[PDB]
Amino acid sequence: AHFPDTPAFTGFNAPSRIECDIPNLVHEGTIPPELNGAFFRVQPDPQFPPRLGDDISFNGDGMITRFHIHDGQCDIKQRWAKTNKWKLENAAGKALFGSYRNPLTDDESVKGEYRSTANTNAFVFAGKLWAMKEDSPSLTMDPATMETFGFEKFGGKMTGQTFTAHPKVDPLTGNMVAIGYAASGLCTDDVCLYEISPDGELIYEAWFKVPYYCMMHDFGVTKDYLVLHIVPSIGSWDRLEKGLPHFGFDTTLPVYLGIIPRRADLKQEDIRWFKRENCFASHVMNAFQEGTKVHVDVPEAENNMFPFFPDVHGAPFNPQQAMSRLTRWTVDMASNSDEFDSVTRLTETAGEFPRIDDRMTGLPYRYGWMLEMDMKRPVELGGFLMNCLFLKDHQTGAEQHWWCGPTSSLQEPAFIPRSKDAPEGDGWIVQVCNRLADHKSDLLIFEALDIEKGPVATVHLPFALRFGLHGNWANAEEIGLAA
Amino acid sequence: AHFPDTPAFTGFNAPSRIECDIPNLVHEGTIPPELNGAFFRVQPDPQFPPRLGDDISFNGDGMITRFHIHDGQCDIKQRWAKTNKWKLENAAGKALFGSYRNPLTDDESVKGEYRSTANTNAFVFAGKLWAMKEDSPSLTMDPATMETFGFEKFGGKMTGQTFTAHPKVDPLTGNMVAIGYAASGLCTDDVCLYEISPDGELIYEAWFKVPYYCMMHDFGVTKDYLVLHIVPSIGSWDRLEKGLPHFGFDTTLPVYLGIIPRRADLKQEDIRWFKRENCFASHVMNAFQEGTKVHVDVPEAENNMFPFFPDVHGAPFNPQQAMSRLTRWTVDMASNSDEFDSVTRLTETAGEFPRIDDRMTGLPYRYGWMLEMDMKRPVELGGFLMNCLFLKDHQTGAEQHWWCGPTSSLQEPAFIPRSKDAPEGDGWIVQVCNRLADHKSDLLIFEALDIEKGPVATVHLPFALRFGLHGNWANAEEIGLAA
Ligand SMILES: COc1cc(/C=C/c2ccc(O)c(OC)c2)ccc1O
Ligand SMILES: COc1cc(/C=C/c2ccc(O)c(OC)c2)ccc1O
Ligand SMILES: [Co+2]
Ligand SMILES: [Co+2]
Ligand SMILES: [Mg+2]
Ligand SMILES: [Mg+2]
Repeated sequence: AHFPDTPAFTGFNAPSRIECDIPNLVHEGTIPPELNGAFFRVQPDPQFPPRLGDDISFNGDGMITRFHIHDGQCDIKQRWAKTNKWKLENAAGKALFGSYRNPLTDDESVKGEYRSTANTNAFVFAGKLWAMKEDSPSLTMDPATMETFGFEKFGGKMTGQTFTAHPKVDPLTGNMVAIGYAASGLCTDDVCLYEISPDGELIYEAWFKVPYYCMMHDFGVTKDYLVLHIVPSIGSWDRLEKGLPHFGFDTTLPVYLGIIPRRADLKQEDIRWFKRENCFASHVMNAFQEGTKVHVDVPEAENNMFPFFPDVHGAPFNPQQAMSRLTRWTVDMASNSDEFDSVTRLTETAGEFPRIDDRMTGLPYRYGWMLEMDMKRPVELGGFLMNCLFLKDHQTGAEQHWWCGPTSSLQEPAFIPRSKDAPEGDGWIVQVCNRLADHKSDLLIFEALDIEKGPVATVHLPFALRFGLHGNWANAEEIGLAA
Repeated sequence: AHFPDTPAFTGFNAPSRIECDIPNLVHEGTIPPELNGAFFRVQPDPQFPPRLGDDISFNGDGMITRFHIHDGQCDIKQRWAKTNKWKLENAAGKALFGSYRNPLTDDESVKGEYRSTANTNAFVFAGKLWAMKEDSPSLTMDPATMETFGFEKFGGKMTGQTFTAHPKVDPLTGNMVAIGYAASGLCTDDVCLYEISPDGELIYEAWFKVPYYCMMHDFGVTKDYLVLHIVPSIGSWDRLEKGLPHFGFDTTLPVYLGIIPRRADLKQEDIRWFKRENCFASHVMNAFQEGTKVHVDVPEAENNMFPFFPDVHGAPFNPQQAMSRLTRWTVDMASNSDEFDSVTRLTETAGEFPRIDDRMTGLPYRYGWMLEMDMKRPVELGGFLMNCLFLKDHQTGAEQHWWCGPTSSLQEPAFIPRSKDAPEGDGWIVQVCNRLADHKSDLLIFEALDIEKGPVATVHLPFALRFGLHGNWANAEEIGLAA
């Protein structure tokens, strides 16, 4: 394959496209013998060169990595998420879909097809592996064989066109809670709220509209509510016609937080929109209720964090204003005005990729993990450099940091509970480490509440993973692997 | 897996064990559209840590790499050669066989099993892929699926215990010509000569004895003769009982060249042994007859080339005396004495891994390729450093060199003929290049008689191959791949 000689395809961003199997990877330390299950993660990875001769990282085809941990060892199985795009381009031997979220650049032969790369999350629910991309229904796969099933439209009960890559699981019911924005077509202001039973059936689909179309990448869920931030990374057909990236950031638009009842009978009038001054937030650590209030914790930045989705008025990217810090947004459903109740920075540590013990989804909670950017650490070989694992204790305020060293960077952590009813945070953290000087990757295993001593086990891969997005652990009994 | 922290298992020698599939590898330059077939090669690669807690490179399990070149692109498929050793240890989840060629160190549960790692050649013949190791019958595999069949004993017609890793194909008949030393048991002085028809049937097996047991790794074949050098890398049960490496080099023993008739009715008395002073030679570029004379071209060194098979009298390894240079050994079957007719150095270039256009096997020939060690080139990051591809023209004497640069090394080349009846050397050379600074490998494609301009195509693998031994190209129609 002849790939472009541009930053998105060279160095750490070289195409990999490895499908492989390796049991009993070389490792150091002690893999806890309690672990019996697998950690799934996804990397964008282009099957074919881009039609345009350049592209962005978020547009690569989804390649799924599974780390099966059992009997004190770690195995890897890596397979493509065989979206309709993947299958059509594989059959044609060339790229047919074009630029990111831009149907105007597709070959006429794929007009009207789902454009999904399934490249943003690898999630486990209802016995299936979900390979997810927010512009289409989710792909599903067999979590044991990692064969692909197809797109999940819930027996025709789903009429929205899209499905999130950030599903939540409500611990009170076991339901998956999801959204789908641009639900009636590209750049529309319609959004769907979905709840899926543990058995994989769509319980309900509720439609509503938002203040303006924008990237609704993540959200929060509480007992009673969908918690939906409205942040002005905006897109338009006009932008696409002019050849611009789909999204661009508008510093002049307000930010909203919508509180949407989790009810099949939802009506537009039941929603409250709270309003604040312009800022940037993408991911949600967790949300929960307290009396008549709703709290949501997000990494907040002063300005845009996506340099490839540039300032719509032509401003150059500002790296310092892109620094995000975990911040609690509080709104009161009994308040008179549309103002936030409070905005409170929870740490001075800069970070992203926030995670929790997911059994606390929607509940008051004590622990949060993040990828941290410590600009004061040496780097002995641009972009965001995520060089630490970070743990925050909301009860005492204590913070823990682990630095991966001067030639490495880190990918998103994932929490593994010790058992169904273990206390919050009783378990382990796994995460990929980019060993940039060795052009390879490790899987690190930490004791989740004691990270400053470093990982208790380091699993070496004999090749490099690419930049990853989101990933999750599932116990073996949830994914058809051995007891 | 917990592997030892020793040189044979770290750095470039880290275990890999990757089984994978990747079509349409990222590449540069122009892959000739004439190419339709595959290049097979093998790397020792340990499935499990060694029982002893250390080992040598030559004892790793055979991992087979196939580069399928077609339609101007290159695909890779890599699979284990599933020897009986591989299968037994896989089932047990641990190493059961011990040190190199040392049955005294095996677990009692595998007493009497073939110890083969099938790690020395990946050869194509009679529609099968041969994964070869000189201490046992050859393994065979499906060249298209790269599944394993098992050990080839030719319907019971083979009674020798061993089969070479350096088979030759006689262009006059299409027969495979092979030997098997230590044919009646470990360290015995019996050798078998085998010829196999193009249909895969054993034509004949002829037994004889050699002057002393030693590593009979390679050999030559002419129209009338097996040409067998006797070089004193010797082994013994006594060495094994004392815990020494199986082989050690004895500088005090003579070197012989045996001329053995290629005949099923062979008798010991039909053999001529020519004798010369001590030296080291392992591989054979080619052998051929001229009147009553036999010529064989080998890389000759003053002393031992295997530091892990040390001098039997305790001398430290001598790197300078291990430098090998292509040398023609000539003997005359009509001569009165046992002296060589001539010993003539053919180049001052130091090199090994000699190859020819294999259609000239056993015939007078013009071209030879080697891996070259140019000690005068910069190395910007011990062992042999093979840093050039080398081509020798026996007709004019001309020499060509291509240097892979200061941070790379090279593996064995293989010649690809343009067509069945193209002139000698009309075709291409393929070879793996170790990109040591990038911790990855390339496959290089050269115009076979014009190498100084560099490869015409460079295929990038997104991971590193390990040290390889021998490999071969086969046209697609010979290995069940598409026309
Ligand atoms: C600062 O917030 C982060 C965001 C992201 C990516 C979001 C994302 C959005 C849309 C996509 O279509 C997509 O597809 C791959 C990805 C990654 C890391 C972060 O820290
Ligand atoms: C200097 O001659 C060379 C020899 C070799 C290896 C021979 C070999 C011998 C016995 C084995 O059992 C084996 O198993 C892996 C390998 C490799 C490169 C060279 O240049
Ligand atoms: Co995300
Ligand atoms: Co050899
Ligand atoms: Mg269904
Ligand atoms: Mg047979």
